Amino acid sequence: SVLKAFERFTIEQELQDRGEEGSIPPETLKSAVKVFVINTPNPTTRYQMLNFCLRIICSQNARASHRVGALITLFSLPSAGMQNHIRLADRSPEAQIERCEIDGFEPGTYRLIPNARANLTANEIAAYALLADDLPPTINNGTPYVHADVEGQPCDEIEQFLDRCYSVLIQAWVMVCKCMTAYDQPAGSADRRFAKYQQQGRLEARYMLQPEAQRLIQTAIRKSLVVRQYLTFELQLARRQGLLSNRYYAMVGDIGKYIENSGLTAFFLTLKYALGTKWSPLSLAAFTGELTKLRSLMMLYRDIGEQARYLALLEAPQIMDFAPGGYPLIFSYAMGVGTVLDAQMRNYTYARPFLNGYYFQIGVETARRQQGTVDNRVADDLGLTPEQRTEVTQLVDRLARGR
Amino acid sequence: SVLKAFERFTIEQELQDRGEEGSIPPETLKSAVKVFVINTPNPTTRYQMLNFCLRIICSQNARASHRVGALITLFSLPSAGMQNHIRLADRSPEAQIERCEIDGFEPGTYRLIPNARANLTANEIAAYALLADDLPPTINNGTPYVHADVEGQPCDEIEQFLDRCYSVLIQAWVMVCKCMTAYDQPAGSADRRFAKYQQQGRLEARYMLQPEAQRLIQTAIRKSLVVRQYLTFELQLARRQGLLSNRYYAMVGDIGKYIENSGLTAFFLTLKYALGTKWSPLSLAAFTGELTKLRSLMMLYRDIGEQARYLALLEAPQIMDFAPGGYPLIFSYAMGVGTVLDAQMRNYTYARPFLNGYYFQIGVETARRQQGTVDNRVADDLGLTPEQRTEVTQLVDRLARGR
RNA sequence: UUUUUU
RNA sequence: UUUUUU
RNA sequence: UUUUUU
Repeated sequence: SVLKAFERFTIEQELQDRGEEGSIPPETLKSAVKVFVINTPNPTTRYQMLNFCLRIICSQNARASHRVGALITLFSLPSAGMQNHIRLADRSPEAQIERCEIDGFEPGTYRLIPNARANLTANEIAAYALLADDLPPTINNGTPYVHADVEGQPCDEIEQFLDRCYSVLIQAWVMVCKCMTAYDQPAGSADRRFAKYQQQGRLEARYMLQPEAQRLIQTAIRKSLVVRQYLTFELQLARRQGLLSNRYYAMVGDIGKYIENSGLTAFFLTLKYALGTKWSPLSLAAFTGELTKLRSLMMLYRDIGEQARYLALLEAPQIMDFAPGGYPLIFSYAMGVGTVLDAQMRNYTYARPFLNGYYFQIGVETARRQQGTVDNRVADDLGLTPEQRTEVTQLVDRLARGR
Repeated sequence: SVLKAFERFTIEQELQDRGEEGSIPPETLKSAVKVFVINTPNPTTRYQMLNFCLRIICSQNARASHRVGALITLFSLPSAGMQNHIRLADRSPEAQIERCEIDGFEPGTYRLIPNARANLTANEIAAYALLADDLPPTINNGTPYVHADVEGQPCDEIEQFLDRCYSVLIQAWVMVCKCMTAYDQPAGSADRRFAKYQQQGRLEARYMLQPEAQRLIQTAIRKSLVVRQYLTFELQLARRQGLLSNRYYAMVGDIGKYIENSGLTAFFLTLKYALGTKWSPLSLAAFTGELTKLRSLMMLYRDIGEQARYLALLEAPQIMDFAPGGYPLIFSYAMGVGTVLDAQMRNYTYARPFLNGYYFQIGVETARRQQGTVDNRVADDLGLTPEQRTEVTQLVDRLARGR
C-alpha cells in the first residue's frame, strides 16, 4: 500500500548525500600557527622540546594558537621524521602551519636556535621565553611532573627519551576520551583506565602528570579544533594497522578502541539493550514509527564512511541526526531495560525532558518480569522440552528473591 | 475499472511541472542594496564591520534595503574571500547588489574609507554614520552585547575575531528556525537550543545578544527576502558537506538539521503518527480519498528537488498544496493519535476550523484502546505464541491504570 | 497558512 | 546535545 | 587489562 511509499520516504529523508563528501569547505579565516620540527634524532633536543611544549600547555596568558602549536608539536615528537607528521596536520582545513625548524635549544633555560631554512624574529624568541614560565599558581612545582625531579635529569640515550616521551604522550592521550564531555567532572573515570596501563608497565608512574595540567590539557583539546583533526587521523591510521607495530601506535590504538565511541552512547546503549533483549514489548505496532528511524540511523552510521566512530570527537551536525529526541519512545524503553540489567548504568544520566515516564515504567516492569522468557524458535535449537522450560523459569523465580 | 483512471487522474493533478523549474522569473523592480567587502584578513577591520552591521540591524529609521545589506554583510563576514560569498547572493532574483569595497573604518567612531575600485558619495558616509547610532530606546546599553564591555575591547588576532564573529553569527542564526513563525511569541523556544550550543562550548555566553536585538533580527529576516535566499543556499551548501569541515559551516549544518523542516509540521507530524502507528482504523475504506492525496503529496515532496525541506522558509505557493485542509479527515485522526501519545504535542495548536471532531475523537479513543494490539505478520517474526500475546496485552492493561 | 519537540 | 562501563 | 591448569 502507501506504507511502502512511507518507508522509502523516511529512508530518503536520511539519504540527502550526507554520508560521504570528499570536498573542501569555503575558505575561512585561518590561524597563523607556529610549529617547530626536530630533524635530528638527538634525544636531549627532543626532551627539551617536550618540556617546552608542556610548559606552553600551561602558559596562562598564551595565545590560543600558541597552545595549538605546542600541542601539535607534542603529539608529533615520537615520530622519526617529524616533517611528515607536521605535513599531515595541514591536510585539514583550519590549518595554517607556520612550520619552523629549530636544531635545538640554546644553553639557556629555554632559549632557542632557529635553523637557516626556517627562521623567525627576535621578538618571537623573547615572547616564547616569556611564555615558557607562565605557570598556574595552583600547580606546586614548576614542572607538571608530579615527582618533580626527572625534568631536571637529562637523557642522552634514545631509549630513555622514548620511554619518557611515550609516558607523557599517553598521559595526554587518556584525557582525550573525555574531551568535550564531563569536563567539569573531576578525574573520576580516567584513573581506572590510566592505572591499567600503569600496571601494564607500558606506562610509567615515575613520570606522571599533576591533575591541574591534566585539566589544562582537557581545556586545550576542547578549545582547538586543529588538534582534534590531528587526533582523528592519528587514530584512523592506528586502526587500519596490523598486529605487528611499534610501541607508540600500538598503545594509541589500544586506548583508541574505547576512545572511539565517546559519543552516541545514548544511541549505542539504546540500540544494543532494546533491539537485542527483545523479550515482550518490541513487537507492539506502536514502536514502528521509531523503528523505521532506527533502521535509517543504522544505515547512516554504516554509510557515513566508518569515521562515525568519532562523530562526537569531531563535532559535526551528524550528532543532531543521531539524537535520542528523534526516537523518544524506544529511548524510554531502552533506558528502562538498562536501569534494571546493568548496575553501573544506574550511575548514568538520562534527564532528557521529552522522556515518557509511561514507557520508562513499561521497560522497567518488562525487565523485572520477562526475565527468563525462554520460548523461541531459536530456543528449540537446544531441544529442551516445555517441562524443562517451566523448570528453568521456576529456577529463575527461586533466585528472583532478593530484590 | 474506472478507479485506475481516477488514481492516475489524481496523481496527474499533482504533476503539472511544479517540481523542478530551473528558469528565471520575469524581471521585477529590484532594490539598490549597498554591500561592503573586506578583502584583507585584518581582524580589527572585520570586528568593526561586525559592530557596524549590528548597529544598522537595530537602526530604527534605516531603509529596508540598508538592513538587507547589513544582514548580508554580517552573514558573509566569516568567509575568507568575501567577494565570492557576495557574488553568490546575486545568483537569485531580487538581488541588485551595489557591492562596495572599504579597506577599513576611519579612526573615527564609525567613519568609513571607501576603496579606489568601489567608491560612493560623501552623503553616503554621512547618512550611514547617522544610521550608526539610531538604537531602540528599550535597549539599555548602546551595544546589543548584553555584557556591554567587549564591544569596547579590540582584537588584533584572527583567532579572537573568529570566536567573537562565530558567536554573534550563531546568535543571529538560531533565530532563523523561528522565522515567519510564532514571532509574536517571546523567546520561549530558542533558549533551550541556544543553551545547548552554549554548554557545547562552540558558543560563548560572554558575548551574547539582548532579546530586543534578537527580535529585531527576527523582524529583519522576515521582511527581507534576499537574506532568505542567501540563508537557503548557505544551508543547501552546508548539507552537501562531508564529515571534515571548518567550524562555521559545521555549526551551520548542525543547527540547520532541525532548522530545515520549520514548516510542514502539520504534514510531517500527520504522516508519521498516522501512517506509522497503524493499529485499528487506517484500513477503513473511508480514508482512501485522502490516502491518494497523501501519496501524491509524498511524490511531490520527493520530486520538488530536495529543497522542499525549506518550503516554509522560502515562502512559495507549494505550501498551499502541502495543506492539511486538503486532507482534513486523516488530519483529524493524526491529531487524535498525537494528542495521546506525545506529551509536548499537547502544547501544539490544531485550531483549523475544518477539523472534524468525530474523527478526532475516533483517533483519541483508538489511541487509548489499541495500545498493545500485538498481532501482525511482522509480529510473528519474533515467534511469540498467542498465550504470550495475551500476556503482553494484559501486562499493558496492568499499567493502563493511572489515566 | 503558519504555530511543539529534539 | 553531551554526560557510565570495560 | 592481565592474573589457574595441563
